[PDB]
This record gives sequence, structure tokens and C-alpha cells, in this order.
Amino acid sequence: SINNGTFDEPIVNDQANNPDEWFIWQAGDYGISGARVSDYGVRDGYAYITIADPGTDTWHIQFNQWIGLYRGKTYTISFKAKADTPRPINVKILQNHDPWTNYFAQTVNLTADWQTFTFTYTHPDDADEVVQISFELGEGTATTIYFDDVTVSPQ
Ligand SMILES: OC[C@H]1O[C@@H](O[C@@H]2[C@@H](O)[C@H](O[C@@H]3[C@@H](O)[C@H](O[C@@H]4[C@@H](O)[C@H](O[C@@H]5[C@@H](O)[C@H](O[C@@H]6[C@@H](O)[C@H](O)O[C@H](CO)[C@H]6O)O[C@H](CO)[C@H]5O)O[C@H](CO)[C@H]4O)O[C@H](CO)[C@H]3O)O[C@H](CO)[C@H]2O)[C@H](O)[C@@H](O)[C@@H]1O
Ligand SMILES: [Ca+2]
Repeated sequence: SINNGTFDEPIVNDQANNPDEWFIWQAGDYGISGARVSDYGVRDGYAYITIADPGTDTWHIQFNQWIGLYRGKTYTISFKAKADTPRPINVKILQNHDPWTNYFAQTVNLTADWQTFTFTYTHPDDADEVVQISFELGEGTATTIYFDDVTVSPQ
């Protein structure tokens, strides 16, 4: 399941050695675009991520964690989110390697007020057993985005 979904502990950000804890990937680090996060952290029980350059596609900035799920089983995906200026983000369940098949994908419009978003999800019979949750923060307005109470739980 999700580790540090309440944000009582710092964001680890070590994709190479601990991808099962929260990490950020940015396209600017890979010669793909200018996509860059200037600051991130936790305070008062929530996560914040400050975008300096959003890149040119939604996946150019990702806030992700690997998770194990059972084939054929139904889950609930839930999270709280907001942003200093109104804009969209995506939420996905996808493979953690090429070809990055998206098993679940939705877009949500954020405002300056905290709101909650909750979706049912059935893991496909032939999906990989280890996948990742991904919040895609690229393309849209450069601003600060906030998260809290992220869960992926059996129905
Ligand atoms: O070593 C060579 C190379 O390495 C670079 O470094 C590595 C870097 O690539 C890797 O980044 C991961 C990142 O890619 C991943 O983002 C994925 C994103 O790739 C994915 O893109 C999809 C496309 O895959 C899909 O394209 C295909 C299409 O073009 C083709 O014609 O048809 C196919 C159909 O059969 C179709 O699949 O196309 C869509 C466009 O609609 C793209 O969206 O999209 C998903 C989201 O859906 C996104 O997650 O994110 C990972 C983290 O989750 C990144 O890790 O990262 C490694 C280390 O982290 C690097 O090693 C260098 O930059 C280059 O210089 C080198 O040459
Ligand atoms: Ca919290």
C-alpha cells in the first residue's frame, strides 16, 4: 500500500534506491524539456511541490510511488489536493517500466480550496503485480500544488 500517505514524515525522493517511497521525476534532468521543480517538502501534515517550469507535456513532472496490487481485485483510490492558482493535474496507475501502460487514468481540476477525489479501480487480470501511482504535474500553470491523505485500499 501507500507509505507516508498522511505526510507526517519528509518526502524521501530517492527513486534509484527507494522507489516504494514518494519521489519526484522531472524532464529537465534528462534533456527532454525545461521542466523543473524549484522547491518541495512537508509542513503541518501536508505535502507541497513548487513548479518553476512546467515542461510541454503532463508527464514532464511526476510525483510517484511504487505499489503492489493483486490481479483481479477492486480498490479505492483517494486523495486531497489544491493549488495556489486553479489548474488541472492527472492521477494514474501505470507500469513502472517501458512501455508505461496506463491501467487507470483521470484528470482533476484543482482550486485554491482543499478538495477530496475518490475513484474505484479494478486491477486487470494480466496487469503487472508491481506498478506505480503517479500524479502528473506538467504542462499546466507554474504554481504550488498541495497533497494530503493519499490512499489505495481494497474495496
Ligand atoms: O538511455 C537512453 C535515454 O535515457 C534517457 O533516460 C531515462 C528516461 O527515459 C527514464 O524516464 C521515465 C519516463 O520516460 C517515464 O514517463 C512516461 C513516458 O515515457 C510515457 O510516454 C508515453 C510514450 O511511451 C507513448 O509512446 C509510444 C509512441 O511514441 C509509439 O510511436 O507508439 C507506442 C504505441 O505502441 C506508444 O507507446 O506515447 C505517449 C504519448 O502519447 C507518451 O505519453 O508516458 C508515461 C505516462 O503515460 C510516463 O510516465 O516516467 C518515469 C517515472 O515514472 C521516468 O523514469 O527515466 C530513467 C531514470 O529515471 C532514465 O534512465 C535520457 O534522457 C536520454 O538522453 C537517453 O537517450
Ligand atoms: Ca496529513
